[PDB]
Amino acid sequence: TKKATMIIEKDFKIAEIDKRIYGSFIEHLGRAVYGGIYEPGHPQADENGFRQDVIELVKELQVPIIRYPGGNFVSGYNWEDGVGPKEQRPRRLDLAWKSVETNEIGLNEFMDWAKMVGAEVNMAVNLGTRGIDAARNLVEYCNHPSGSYYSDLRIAHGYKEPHKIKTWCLGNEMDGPWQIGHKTAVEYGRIACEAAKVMKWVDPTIELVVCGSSNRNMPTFAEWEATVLDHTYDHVDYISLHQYYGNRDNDTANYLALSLEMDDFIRSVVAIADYVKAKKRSKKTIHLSFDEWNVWYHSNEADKLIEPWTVAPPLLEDIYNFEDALLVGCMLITLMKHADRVKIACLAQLVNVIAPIMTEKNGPAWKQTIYYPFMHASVYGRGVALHPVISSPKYDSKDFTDVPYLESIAVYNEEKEEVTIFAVNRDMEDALLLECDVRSFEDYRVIEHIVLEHDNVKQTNSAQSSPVVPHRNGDAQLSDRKVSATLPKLSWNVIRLGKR
Ligand SMILES: *[C@@H]1[C@H](O)[C@@H](O)[C@H](CO)[C@H]1OS(=O)(=O)O
Repeated sequence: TKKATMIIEKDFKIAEIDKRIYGSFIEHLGRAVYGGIYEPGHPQADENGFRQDVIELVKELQVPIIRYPGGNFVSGYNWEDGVGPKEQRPRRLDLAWKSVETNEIGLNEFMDWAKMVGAEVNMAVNLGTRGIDAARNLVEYCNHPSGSYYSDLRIAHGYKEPHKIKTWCLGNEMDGPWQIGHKTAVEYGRIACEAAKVMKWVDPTIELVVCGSSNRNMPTFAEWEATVLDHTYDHVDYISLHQYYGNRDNDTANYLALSLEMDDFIRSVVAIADYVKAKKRSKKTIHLSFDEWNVWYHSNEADKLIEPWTVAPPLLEDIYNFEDALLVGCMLITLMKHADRVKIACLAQLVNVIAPIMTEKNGPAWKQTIYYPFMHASVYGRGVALHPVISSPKYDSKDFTDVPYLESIAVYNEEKEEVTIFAVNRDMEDALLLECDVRSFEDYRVIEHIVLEHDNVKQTNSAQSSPVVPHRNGDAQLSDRKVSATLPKLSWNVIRLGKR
């Protein structure tokens, strides 16, 4: 064993957590929609063709906001193609994913699905092949009550009450040479500025996300964000950032350190926002939408065998293992550590596509390994993120020095009189004996200690069996104003405290 200490001080706060950091994302990609949320033949389909089993699995994650309809897809998409009578909806070539899109689901049916899972929708506008006229028309269609052509058209399409969508994305990551209608930072900043203005003139209640770089390795990384914000600052509310991780080298110790990079990356994008704030002399603070994050790598070879121009190909179907769940847990803790400036985040994506929920045609829906830490973070991670002051043993890996074995944060919920400690032990060999100073939480007791662990980091779940599942046999105990807990080697831990 090794020892680590953490102070849990009520009055050393980061910020209230915005629940939208537990968001997700559904794109018209692979089986996320067709065979994912929507499967008319299925024994568990509802009156509208939505799979009830998927609905219950999303509800259990308590996802507050879902980005839709893309993603790379949106940059070539015409929103009118997906509304009104099905017979008039055209079949399209989706150039993003080289698929035929039938438009059998469009925005009004997605809104119906979102209402059944209790999520708001973070709606994206196309700024690839389209521009400012389509952006104002879509906001009017969705949000204007009545008495104009596009509002009355929504009513005629069967949706009397406006959708009242709060948060919109200005395009999708347009910086990449593989994007439909790629734009330079100046071209994107200009069209995003002019789109943002007309959107807000239709509905001043909305807020806007301007798109950051596709990834931190782009040649234009950081330059992009600074230029785009220079063009848009007065008209927008968030800047996005995106990250995927993978373990292509089978190096568990280096893999689990990657959240340290995520931490730096968030601090960098915050710095850019605050540079442009100062350059503008603005009183407004721009926050971050971490609107794509996950592990993604396992399905890369399988995707190469998919022929173009099929309907609902099985793209991006990673099957996650236990170490992947540990890294997801470290990523969630990293989001909470930045609750002051990361207000929205989207686990990319929610069903089938690099997803915590997987489905089988005419068959079961099941929870991936990564479902569990996400569920725990969403369910028990509402409240105020506290500033951690930690003394942990550390290790070096290929790409990282001084990696703490302990990754942890506490979240205080004053209304529930609860404190939740999220902790990963990265150690591949030894348990960590965690001692938490809880002097500032008088009359708190341990409620529970949840552990996600498995002897085999490569073990996956499947429709037939779930060997990687949480248990409640964690030994956390409160004695003399100190919580002592054994964190097993390679484990995710949720130590819940409450006033009793
Ligand atoms: C990020 C995009 O917005 C998505 O369409 C996609 C899958 O989540 C990601 O882009 S990438 O070009 O696949 O990395």
